Amino acid sequence: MRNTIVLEKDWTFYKNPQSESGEAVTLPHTWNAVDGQDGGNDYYRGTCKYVRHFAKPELEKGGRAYLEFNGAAMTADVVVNGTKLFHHEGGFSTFRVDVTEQLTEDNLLEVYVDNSDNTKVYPQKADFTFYGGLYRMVKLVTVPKVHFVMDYAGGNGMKVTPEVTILDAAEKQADADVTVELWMTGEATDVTVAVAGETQTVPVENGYARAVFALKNVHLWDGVDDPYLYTAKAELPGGDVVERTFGCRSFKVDSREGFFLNGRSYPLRGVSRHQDRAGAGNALTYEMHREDMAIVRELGANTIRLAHYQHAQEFYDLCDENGIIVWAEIPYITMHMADGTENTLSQMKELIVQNYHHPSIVCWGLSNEITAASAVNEELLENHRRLNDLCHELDKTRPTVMADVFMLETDSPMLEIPDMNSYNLYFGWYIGELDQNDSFFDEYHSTYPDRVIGLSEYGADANPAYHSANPERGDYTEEYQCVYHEHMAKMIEERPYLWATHVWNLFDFAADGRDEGGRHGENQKGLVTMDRRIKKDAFYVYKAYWSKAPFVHLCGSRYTDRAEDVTEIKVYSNQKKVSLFVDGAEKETKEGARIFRFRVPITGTHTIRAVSGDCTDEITVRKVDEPNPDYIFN
Amino acid sequence: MRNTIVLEKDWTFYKNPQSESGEAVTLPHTWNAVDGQDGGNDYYRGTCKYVRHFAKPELEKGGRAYLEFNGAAMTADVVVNGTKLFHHEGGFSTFRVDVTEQLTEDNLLEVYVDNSDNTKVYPQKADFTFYGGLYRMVKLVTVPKVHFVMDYAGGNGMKVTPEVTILDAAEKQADADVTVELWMTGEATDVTVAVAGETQTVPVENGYARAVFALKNVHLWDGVDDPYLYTAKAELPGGDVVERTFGCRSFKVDSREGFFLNGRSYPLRGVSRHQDRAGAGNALTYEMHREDMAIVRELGANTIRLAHYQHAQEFYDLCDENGIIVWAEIPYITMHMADGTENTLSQMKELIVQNYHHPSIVCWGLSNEITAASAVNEELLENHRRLNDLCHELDKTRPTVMADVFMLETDSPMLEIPDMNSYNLYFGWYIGELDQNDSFFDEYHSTYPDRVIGLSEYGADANPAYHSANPERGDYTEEYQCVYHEHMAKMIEERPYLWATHVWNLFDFAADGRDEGGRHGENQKGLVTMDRRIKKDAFYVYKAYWSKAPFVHLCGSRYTDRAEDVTEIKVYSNQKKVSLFVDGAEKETKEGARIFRFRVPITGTHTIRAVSGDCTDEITVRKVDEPNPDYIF
Ligand SMILES: Cc1cc2nc3c(=O)[nH]c(=O)nc-3n(C[C@H](O)[C@H](O)[C@H](O)COP(=O)(O)O)c2cc1C
Ligand SMILES: Cc1cc2nc3c(=O)[nH]c(=O)nc-3n(C[C@H](O)[C@H](O)[C@H](O)COP(=O)(O)O)c2cc1C
Ligand SMILES: [Ca+2]
Ligand SMILES: [Ca+2]
Repeated sequence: MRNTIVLEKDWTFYKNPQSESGEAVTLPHTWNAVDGQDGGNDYYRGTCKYVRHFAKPELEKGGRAYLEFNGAAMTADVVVNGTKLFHHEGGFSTFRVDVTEQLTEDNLLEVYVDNSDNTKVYPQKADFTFYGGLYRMVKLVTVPKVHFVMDYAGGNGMKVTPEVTILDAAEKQADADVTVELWMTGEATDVTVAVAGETQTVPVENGYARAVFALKNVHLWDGVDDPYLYTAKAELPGGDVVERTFGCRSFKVDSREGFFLNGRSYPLRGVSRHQDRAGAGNALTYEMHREDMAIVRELGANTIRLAHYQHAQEFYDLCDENGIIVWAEIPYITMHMADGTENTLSQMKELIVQNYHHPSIVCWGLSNEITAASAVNEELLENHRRLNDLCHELDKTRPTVMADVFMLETDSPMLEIPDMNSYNLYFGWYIGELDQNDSFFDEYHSTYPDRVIGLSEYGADANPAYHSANPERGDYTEEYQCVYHEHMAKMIEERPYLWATHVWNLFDFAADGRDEGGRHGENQKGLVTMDRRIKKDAFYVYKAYWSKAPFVHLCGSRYTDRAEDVTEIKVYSNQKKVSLFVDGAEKETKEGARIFRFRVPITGTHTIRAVSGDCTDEITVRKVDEPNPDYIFN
Repeated sequence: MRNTIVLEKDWTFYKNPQSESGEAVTLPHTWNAVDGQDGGNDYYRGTCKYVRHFAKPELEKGGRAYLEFNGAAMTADVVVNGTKLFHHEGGFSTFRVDVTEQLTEDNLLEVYVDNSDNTKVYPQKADFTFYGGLYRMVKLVTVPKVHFVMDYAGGNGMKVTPEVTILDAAEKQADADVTVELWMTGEATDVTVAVAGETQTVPVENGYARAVFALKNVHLWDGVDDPYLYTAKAELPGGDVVERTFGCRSFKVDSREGFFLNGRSYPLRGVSRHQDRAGAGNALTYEMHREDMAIVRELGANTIRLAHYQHAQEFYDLCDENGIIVWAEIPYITMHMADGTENTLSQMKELIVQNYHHPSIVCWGLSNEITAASAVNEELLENHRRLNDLCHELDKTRPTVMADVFMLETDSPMLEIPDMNSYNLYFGWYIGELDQNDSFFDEYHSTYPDRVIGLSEYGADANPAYHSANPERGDYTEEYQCVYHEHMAKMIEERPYLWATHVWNLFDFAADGRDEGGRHGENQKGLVTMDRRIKKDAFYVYKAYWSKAPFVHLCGSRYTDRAEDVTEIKVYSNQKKVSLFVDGAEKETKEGARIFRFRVPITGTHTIRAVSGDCTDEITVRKVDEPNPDYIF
């Protein structure tokens, strides 16, 4: 009886809302896919208008019709048949609009979508393009007269809470009390709730129902090796149905020993991901989400920081289904603005209500680098206490965290507010030397041994066009990014008290204000390029640390022209032995772990082949008289 | 300094050793690839001759040259430059021949290979074709004067033993003492051993050396999710080098609770596999081994019973590398013969010596269905006790087992000999009803609760060309094989005390005496056809039980013409919900587990689409007036 149709086709988009003619578009859509990815700090920001018609949907007697917007960046006004019905501030979360009373036979839908600079809607100051438009789907949902609530913060009127007790960690034996709370409109009598083959019927009172299932020997959601998911289903006499997937897992974060999953140590070692891509902008299809996740899996990252905003349900689903552990946050970022305080609380409420069921999520992020351009005063601290309190009020099952900028003094009162802290560190890239990452954490953990500390950002830019036999910080070479991550990976491996670490970033991403490292409009800290077509050499150092799929990878497949008489051939591998062949003749076999380095005298054009068991790779190395200038940013 | 050359090309095969002209072949080779797969109980058995030349290889002063045979089925006689040098009985194990003193610049190699019927070399009575020939590679190996022994039972002079102590099962924390024992000739004074990035020099005394490595926090070999492997490497003065991969794992078998790995319950649920394939015979390439394992992995089986003989080193390696737990055995099968007793002990020694290092292997099988055609008497008992004692003498780290024919009474003295037992049961196919599987094991386990019991064979024949809406034991339909395996799967799930279960068989396989189920020369109990091209529908019942890779499978993709007005549509899947679409129209969503059954009215030609999440499958069904007679045996 609950029916959904996608309002995907037959839109007309008006860049100038006042123009007589527009352009045909299909959702998802953004108007900044080109001008937000090419540099110049000039992508178009303002109010634009989407228009489309839709026919009156079939409705039960006293049924309702809702428009569902899953992503309208950043501020949306919904006008139906010339009446304005909704105003939404928050470009990353679902909202819905009851349009029943305005329905005629043919309905005019005008959506004004705004991504302008203002002081009321985060984000406003950040290192990523603020793509405007209807970049996620718009839907028309019809419900019976008695229905699960549709207007509360983009939720679905269901709140499922699995509380897990580990009985035998090694056997994965656990019990679970699963609470299903529901909220309903209309004069309902009772509701039926189905969980794990059991069924209960409970009374509705004041639009609210509750059911607890005491499950024994539940099948744990246990990370990448067994991401088992359950389904909770609630159904009303009149026929309305809602459901959430959920997973059963316990976890804790020990300030000294790190993250624990289901009674066992489970160090979180992964990356971050922005929700855009070359060409498409943030108008991502499902296949694009899946491809991003398939690259996560090949990499073997077991956690993703989904900065800096609520991501698509499809991607959180993918994390659920793949056993990936997620850090989720709101775009409370860089510069505090007093007029945005309510927007921070509104986006946090929608984030938690709409994502509370995802077992992949283990923490709520309050803000990112918020003291990069804010004085630490009572106003700032208050905004953070209110967000912290809201997280704890809505969700007893996850801690709060925030990502701190490296200038924030470690004794600031800011750090005492959330349950955990992670620092964004760029020592050895933006500032100082690589060693300062190690010392920063040794000193924090020595001063504050009872605090949980992590590494929420770290990286260095690499343009796969640039190379050097003597990489150094700032040459933007593929080789220095390897040097940087080789050091960070060892530094992290030495420090099991880091609760989670996240490479910034898995992918290059659009930042229209950047014009650095030979590519206009892109942050090049990705381990993979923005079009997902090139995995940079530094991707494979992490694959060597993380992946269990045997591989060998020769670095320098783009460092072909080499002026030096003896060159380093570097192989990344999760095997323990590698054999190098030069022009078909075996030159040397080394044992080791992860990183294998060979000295090769070169005199002409050579075919270099690396072998370990059944795994092989091959590159060309070509001696030249003078360094190739195309490899040089200078 | 140790060098190996493959003698693969430029052979001449003489099916009649007395005939002046023959057939140029390349190894691997068998002369039975065609006539052992087509029925008639008539493939050629006898002695055949392989001839090749090879150049004298480069040898250090006092170095040695060995011909290495990895598989000569079944009896080989090796003659170099007219001198008879070696006689080997056993078609499934490596042996080596010192040819040093007969070398000249251009060397003649003649190998007589015999797969004849006799009372000396097992196997002689079994349900599989006894392919003859050099069906695995022949190599020329040269070593320095001081070298690890080459002539001890096809081993390489290294015996590596990890003793694992589990410190914390949930954390996978464990220590292991790794003992490396070495045998060598040439009177070197010491040897250097490398294990896990450590090295150690120990003395050589009377051709033997021993080094112990006390590893802490080893990376456990932990089954399919993490088959981590180490290397033991030894190096002599003068340059000779041998090595063995090994894994660190502890395991135990509980008669009530089943198999345990690295401190946790790890029920062994899987398949068997014969080392042959359509067209190639048993002359398999490396890629054929890899494809077989790729199919094991898709299926999700975590154990393989490698019946009925020693398999290729490459395939044992694949099991090591993929975390597959293995049952290994010798072809002491069906019919005891007094003059084959020494051959059972020779093959078992070679099996253990050559495969002791494989962490995948967890038990040694003494015999299969040996009482199918043997009286249980003191002589039969003694042969088994001697095999049992040899396993225990050579290997303190693995239990023995045997596969019992279903006629063998459960109080027989035979059952008291091995450490564990498994029965080959075909209730519901060969005899009796499906329920008798359940009660056979109930009654055994109730009577002997302290004994380890398992299921070493079970299955039903299925010809993918045959189909029926009302399958019956004996119609050979793809659909009855699913009915059979649906029952067996549920029976097995109810009985955690079954230490291991093994579907007979992963693949159809050649049995030249069989003329059954519309295919001559093949046993059709495979879950996959013999050419590896068609996975029968019962394959996907197990994949729904075992695989974690999401999938949806429609049965009946070969059951296309159906006479019924409302036909049954069965989907196998490891998902929780399956939606069926007919001609594009969504028609029904069912929740459930493993097996999803739909009822679909059919009037003409329809397209049936099954969906769950991103997983899709599709078949075509055509309503007909009369049953297609091709679907009927
Ligand atoms: C996932 C989730 C969904 C929720 N859905 C509803 C809902 O539909 N209706 C409701 O009244 N409360 C819902 N709640 C709970 C309220 O947010 C909670 O009681 C809160 O403290 C009420 O605050 P408010 O009434 O000011 O919005 C939900 C909570 C969670 C975690
Ligand atoms: C894997 C493995 C390899 C062995 N290799 C040799 C060897 O090369 N030389 C040797 O004298 N014994 C070797 N042994 C010797 C064992 O002591 C021997 O097989 C058994 O105890 C007695 O052997 P025997 O009766 O043939 O002397 C090996 C044992 C194993 C398990
Ligand atoms: Ca621009
Ligand atoms: Ca034949």
